[PDB]
Amino acid sequence: MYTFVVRDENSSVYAEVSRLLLATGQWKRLRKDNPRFNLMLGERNRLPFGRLGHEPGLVQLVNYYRGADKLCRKASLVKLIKTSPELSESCTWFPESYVIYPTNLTDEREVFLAAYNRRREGREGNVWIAKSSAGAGILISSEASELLDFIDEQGQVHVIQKYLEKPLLLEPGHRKFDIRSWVLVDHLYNIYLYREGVLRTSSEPYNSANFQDKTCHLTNHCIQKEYSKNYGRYEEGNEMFFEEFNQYLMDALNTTLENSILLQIKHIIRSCLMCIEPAISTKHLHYQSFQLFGFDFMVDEELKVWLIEVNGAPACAQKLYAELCQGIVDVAISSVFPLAPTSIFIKLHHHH
Amino acid sequence: MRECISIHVGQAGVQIGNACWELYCLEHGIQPDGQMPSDKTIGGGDDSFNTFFSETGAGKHVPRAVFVDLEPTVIDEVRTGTYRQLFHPEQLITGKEDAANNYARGHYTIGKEIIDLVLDRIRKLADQCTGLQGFLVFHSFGGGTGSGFTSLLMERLSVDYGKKSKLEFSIYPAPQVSTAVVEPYNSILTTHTTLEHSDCAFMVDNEAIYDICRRNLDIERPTYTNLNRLISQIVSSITASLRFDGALNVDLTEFQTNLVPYPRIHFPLATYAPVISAEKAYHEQLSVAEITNACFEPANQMVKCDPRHGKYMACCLLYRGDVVPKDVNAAIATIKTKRSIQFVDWCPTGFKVGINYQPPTVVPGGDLAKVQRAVCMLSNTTAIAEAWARLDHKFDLMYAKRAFVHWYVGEGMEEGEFSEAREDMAALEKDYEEVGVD
Amino acid sequence: MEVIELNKCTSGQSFEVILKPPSDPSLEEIQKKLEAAEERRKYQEAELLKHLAE
Amino acid sequence: MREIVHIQAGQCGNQIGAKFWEVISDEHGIDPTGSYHGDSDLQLERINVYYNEATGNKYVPRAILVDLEPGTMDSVRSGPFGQIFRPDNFVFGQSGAGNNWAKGHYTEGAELVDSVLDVVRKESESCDCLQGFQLTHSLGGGTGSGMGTLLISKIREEYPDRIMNTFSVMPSPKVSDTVVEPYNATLSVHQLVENTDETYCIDNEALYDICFRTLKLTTPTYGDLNHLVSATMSGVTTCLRFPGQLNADLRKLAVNMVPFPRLHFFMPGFAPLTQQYRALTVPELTQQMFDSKNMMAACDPRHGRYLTVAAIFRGRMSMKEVDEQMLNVQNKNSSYFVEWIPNNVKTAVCDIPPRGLKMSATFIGNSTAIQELFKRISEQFTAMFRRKAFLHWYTGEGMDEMEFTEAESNMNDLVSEYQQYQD
Ligand SMILES: Nc1nc2c(ncn2[C@@H]2O[C@H](COP(=O)(O)OP(=O)(O)OP(=O)(O)O)[C@@H](O)[C@H]2O)c(=O)[nH]1
Ligand SMILES: Nc1ncnc2c1ncn2[C@@H]1O[C@H](COP(=O)(O)OP(=O)(O)CP(=O)(O)O)[C@@H](O)[C@H]1O
Ligand SMILES: Nc1nc2c(ncn2[C@@H]2O[C@H](COP(=O)(O)OP(=O)(O)O)[C@@H](O)[C@H]2O)c(=O)[nH]1
Ligand SMILES: CN[C@@H](C)c1ccc(F)cc1
Ligand SMILES: [Ca+2]
Ligand SMILES: [Ca+2]
Ligand SMILES: [Ca+2]
Ligand SMILES: [Mg+2]
Ligand SMILES: [Mg+2]
Ligand SMILES: [Mg+2]
Repeated sequence: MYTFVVRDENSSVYAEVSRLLLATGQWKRLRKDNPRFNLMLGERNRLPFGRLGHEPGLVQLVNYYRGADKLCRKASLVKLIKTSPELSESCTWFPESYVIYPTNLTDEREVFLAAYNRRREGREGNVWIAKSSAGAGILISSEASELLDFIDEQGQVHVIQKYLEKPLLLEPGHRKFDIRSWVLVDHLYNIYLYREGVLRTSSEPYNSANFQDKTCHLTNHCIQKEYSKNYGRYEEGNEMFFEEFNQYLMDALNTTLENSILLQIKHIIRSCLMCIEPAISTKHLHYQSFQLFGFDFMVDEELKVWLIEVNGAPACAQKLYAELCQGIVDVAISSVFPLAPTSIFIKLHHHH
Repeated sequence: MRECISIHVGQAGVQIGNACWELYCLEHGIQPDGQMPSDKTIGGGDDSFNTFFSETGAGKHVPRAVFVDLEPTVIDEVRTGTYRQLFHPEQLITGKEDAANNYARGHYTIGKEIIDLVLDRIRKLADQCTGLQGFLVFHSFGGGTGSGFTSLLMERLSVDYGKKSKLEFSIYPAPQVSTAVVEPYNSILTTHTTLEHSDCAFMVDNEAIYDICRRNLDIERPTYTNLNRLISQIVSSITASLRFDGALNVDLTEFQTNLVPYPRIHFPLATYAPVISAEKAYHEQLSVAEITNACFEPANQMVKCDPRHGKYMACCLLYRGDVVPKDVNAAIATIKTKRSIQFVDWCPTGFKVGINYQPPTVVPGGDLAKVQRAVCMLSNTTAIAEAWARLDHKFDLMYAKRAFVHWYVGEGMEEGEFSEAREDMAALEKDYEEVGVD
Repeated sequence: MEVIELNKCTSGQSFEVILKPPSDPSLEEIQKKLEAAEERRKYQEAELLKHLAE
Repeated sequence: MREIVHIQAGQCGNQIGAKFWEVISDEHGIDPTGSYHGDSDLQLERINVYYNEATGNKYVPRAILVDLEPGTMDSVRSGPFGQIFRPDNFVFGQSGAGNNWAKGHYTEGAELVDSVLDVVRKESESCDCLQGFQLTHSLGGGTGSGMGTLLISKIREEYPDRIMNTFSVMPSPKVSDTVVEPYNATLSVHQLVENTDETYCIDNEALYDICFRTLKLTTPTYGDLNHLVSATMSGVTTCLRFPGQLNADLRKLAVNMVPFPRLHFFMPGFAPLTQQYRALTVPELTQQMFDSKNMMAACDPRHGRYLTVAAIFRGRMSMKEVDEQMLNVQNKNSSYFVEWIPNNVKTAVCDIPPRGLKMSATFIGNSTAIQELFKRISEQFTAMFRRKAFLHWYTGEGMDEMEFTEAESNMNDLVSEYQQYQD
């Protein structure tokens, strides 16, 4: 009989994993402060990693990798890419980004303006976007003056990166979108890509001559269901799944989702996770970690894929909670605590 | 030459001290009767080993050590053991009943009645020194004597030897080899009152020593003898510079200078390698790079923690055996390109390296295999704060209910000393976070 | 990757490698604490005896 | 040299005490004449804890036999090991105590207590460093209950900083001599709450059920019950009588078992309790030892929570496999261990098993379920006291009803104190 504790009541993913674990009749849930657990569904913030692996006779496992925030923070991700030789500053699948601290607080202000002035002089498209992790708070502008002044009005670190002016637009609708991929890394640092993704589409026609209205530029499910008037028109909940998206790419572009987009996504996922593996691996640690990641990608009209951000505590698509949450138990929990297919994941092999 | 006086308090300190001086003798060629043939200066001399051994006219080499325990059964082992001849009776101090795992009982009730005696015996040793450096104090956190009486001894030592350094070797409590539930209480009480009196403390978590013995030595259920022989190898590595000719950590002050930029943050992390089982058919000898790389594996740290998520303030590499600087620098270069080694910005990113050509000595019939080279890394990481958090958390669980507090109040301690000590640890945890986190 | 202060002797050598540059209570007071605790023990035992006498 | 002075008072106290010395004398190789005929140095290593050494290498138990009637102590002196006790250590009267707490505590007992303390003083004066005392007695009678608790009070007055430890047999209507047992037990429990550091609660009902249901004894006797107490007393004192680290000293045991001064009443358990030649595996020892049917307080542990647990395993066995099974019981039932006392389960191993057993395990639990025992007593007490039934036996000895009302309140407070920590 295995034991687990829950320390994030707001996690829809692990609320289901906890619901599944109990259904097996071989897992018991303890009070969130009981230290004699085999598995911890930990809190998002300030997870007490230093208290794990010190219980005699208990192999303990946790659903977060200590240090993975380096990848899941807007500013951290930029710093990680620019400073890591494995990714280099010339990394071709990440938009040109800069870390900008508000003047009321290193900082890449002058470096950003230099590249900005270059684009302005060369007649090139000079539209940038400013954002931060402390947002629900985004601004898209072609003037550097507006981007910098908007950050000073705030009090947290921000990131200015190039806005993809030439996105791939689905038809009919002429509408933007992003691709969410769920990636599960187990205690052995195997990288499993959930075979099911989601396109979070914008129900509004893309408009490049008006960044003031951010409903056709931001593909967030919350923004589309609140400020968009065509929500649910083309696909249910502004969510197109891989089957429909692949069929579209075949009818429209005479290509496949695997060939045109998926190879780049798998390559990006591998690069990011292999880069921080020496820093967060629990191979020789007194406890073990696994974690579910939410990768967000943009696709341009050239079928080139761009990494937007990585989410460390992602939610899932309603239709895919059962399959994925089961998969989490199969490869992440039961692999360490076995119970008394055709996998739903895609193992991204690599060199440890 | 400057002398060092070792003080062993409580069962853990005394039995660890027994293992160290055993090793010290084998290292310096001193027989159990105190005779040292290689010492061509009979009855005197200011050699490096004289920092730990005095000499009699009859050629005996006597440790500059004091053994203190509120109960006599452990020290009676020394009096009748193999090295009974090394020490004279004045060096072994024992009471009739112990502190019962109660800090207040060791510090106040019993300590008050024996403190002056211990200082008198230490004064006798100090009078044999022409230039005393300071003291090395071995003890446990969890014992009532190790915790309670040590803190009282540290306070008085600071009064009677203000200008002398004091280093600690402290045994952090581990439930796998502990039967006292109140050890978190004692650990925090003794850290609070000792903090301002110790210049450098090497914590050894029994949980780490225990797992190293099961994992590397294939001891299914390690004993105190197994744990203590491994511990004295590390202690030997740390004190070898005081007992042998060299230029690194040649006096007690150099430990603080090299490892403790901030006084309160004086708890270096110790890492040792290689630990090889003697029962092995025969082991492939590890290289300088391999044993150095092993210094950044949690599995061989004296305290289980993750230095990858802290910041280093200092780092010493202490090699023993077949090691030339060339191979050291090569290994270090490789380890930087692969390991997560972040230093605080106000400190240089470097390593002080010490090499002693005499490979580690192993007690005949012990559990450790003779290796051609070994290394002990002393690094000051904020990651060792994890150990304070674990300990402070256990303190909070029991103290929220005032569990067992009546035992301490009954010995004359005020309840406020509990919270006073706890708040000091909270400040210690905050200091580590300010230094290591962004 | 610089080496400095190389010291060599017959029993070993020591040096320093830099990879990157940077960027009490008096005796009296102890007796009071000890005696205060002893006084509290005495007061507690006296109350126990007073309770037993009743 | 950490000596313990043993005292046995009353009929139950002396009969159980007798068997105790018979059992441990065997384990230490002491024959009925006090001559050592063992074969292991482990036997004599800590022999002085319970034995004095006389001329001719004779080992004399450090025991004081007390009673207000001579009968039971003549049986001891005529019993198997009767000759091994110091003749001067038999202190007895002729009046008896009539199963009356007041007689043992205030009238008959008071006349005899001074001569008992003279012997206590004599034994203590010869101790290199006296640990403390252990008293065996019942709470349902008059001498062991009334005079026993009077002795503790007067012993505490003369040795306030020593450890007082008792093995206390609790009455049950299923194994009852007189209807006033609830009165005597409630009066004693209040004394114990105040003046003992550790009390092993031994419920005659649990002993009966174990003899009837588990041991399949058709008609259990007091002798059968005492065999279980002997075995239990030998188990719980193993840490004191042989080399060890966990609770190897009375005060150290108290420090690790008693988180609150008044909650010092322990539930003991033993295993095996038996196909009698079959080997017993370490898992079986652990499962049984924690099984309620193997405990001697007649309290279901699953009705409360363990504050602290002390386990002792005797015999040649896998200490690795011992840690595994103990860690398996805690990790498989952590809902019955308070989470605010980390690592409150301590395990000790001893290589010498009891006579006629390859291995055994003794259990010592400070559980809040023990409140069930004091609730039973309190209920029986109130059923009679609300009608003042049988009170005249006590008021005739100088007692007032107020003293009963206060004993009642004190035990109901104790029950409430257990309840708050159970939640
Ligand atoms: N590594 C190691 N730890 C020990 C040894 N002896 C005791 N300990 C640890 O020390 C703690 C108990 O403290 P002790 O040193 O035994 O107690 P004490 O200092 O003698 O003080 P008293 O309470 O008077 O007995 C436990 O955590 C033990 O695990 C030893 O020889 N080696
Ligand atoms: N450089 C860029 N070019 C074009 N569009 C961008 C962009 N950066 C962000 N976006 C748009 O912003 C939306 C979400 O932005 P971002 O992911 O940074 O905020 P967020 O983290 O609060 C949403 P989530 O965490 O769910 O991915 C995406 O749908 C994308 O269309
Ligand atoms: N287990 C056990 N219980 C006993 C024995 N003798 C008496 N009792 C119990 O003790 C209580 C009677 O106390 P007793 O010792 O006879 O009275 P005392 O001699 O005045 O102290 C009753 O509850 C009996 O059930 C015995 O030999 N063994
Ligand atoms: C209380 N009556 C006596 C005969 C008795 C003794 C022990 C027992 F288990 C049952 C009964
Ligand atoms: Ca000499
Ligand atoms: Ca000082
Ligand atoms: Ca009379
Ligand atoms: Mg986000
Ligand atoms: Mg001790
Ligand atoms: Mg009777």
